[PDB]
Amino acid sequence: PASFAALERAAGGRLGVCAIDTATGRRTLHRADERFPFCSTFKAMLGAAVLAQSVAHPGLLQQRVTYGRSDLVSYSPVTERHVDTGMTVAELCAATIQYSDSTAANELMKLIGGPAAVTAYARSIGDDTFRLDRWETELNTALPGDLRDTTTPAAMAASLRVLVLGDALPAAQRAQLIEWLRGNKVGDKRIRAGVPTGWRVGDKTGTGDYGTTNDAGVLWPPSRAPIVLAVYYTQTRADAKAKDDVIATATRIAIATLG
Amino acid sequence: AARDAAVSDAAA
Repeated sequence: PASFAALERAAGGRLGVCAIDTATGRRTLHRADERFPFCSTFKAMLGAAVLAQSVAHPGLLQQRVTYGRSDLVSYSPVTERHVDTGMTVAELCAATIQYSDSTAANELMKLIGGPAAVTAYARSIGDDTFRLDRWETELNTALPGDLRDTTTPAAMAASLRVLVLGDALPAAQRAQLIEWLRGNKVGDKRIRAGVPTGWRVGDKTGTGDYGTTNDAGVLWPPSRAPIVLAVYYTQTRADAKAKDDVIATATRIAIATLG
Repeated sequence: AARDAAVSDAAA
């Protein structure tokens, strides 16, 4: 597959892509205004919301959050190791962004006002599409036709552009968000598998039922302006398996089309 | 449009 149409045909299901070449503003799109269940990709928006709170409350990132074992929800590989020690707010942000740790996101949402606070933060950065309705791990049900916990590829690309490359955050907080995204450890087979050698990547993956396979981030070529890329993918059967290679190929197609 | 923003904000 070398077009989004061919990729969606080969893979089955529904593929959504928005990639923006920031040198020109040109976009390559597929189903870019359709809603998709964002799954863990929202953790980029959550990390930004926490960073914004750290501007109004200096020192917030260094505050130690403690929690009991009974706070832990499914898929918490980092937080389950730190009941004794606690984790700083910054460590929770890194854990939920780089590993998709579920409890880390819930602890951060408890600190800032719940799912509604993440949605309100999205509105504050110009995103009138994103909606976070549920806590981890319910928000990954990915039901067809369900508006809960959805965004569009175009909206998430626009939000990542202003957060990572624009000035939605001050420079120091922006640099911290970039480093969290750069250190993603669970996206090797997705966007990162589709970029040329020497390109730097920061991204956030997500996975859910209906074989939902997502990844959104920013790509830095060595000699060109960055590309913002949001890929969402979901399938017909509730039991479908995630398809990492669909994301890798969509990334290659997006880059080839913009090049 | 104003309806698009309203849908994003509406209860399910």
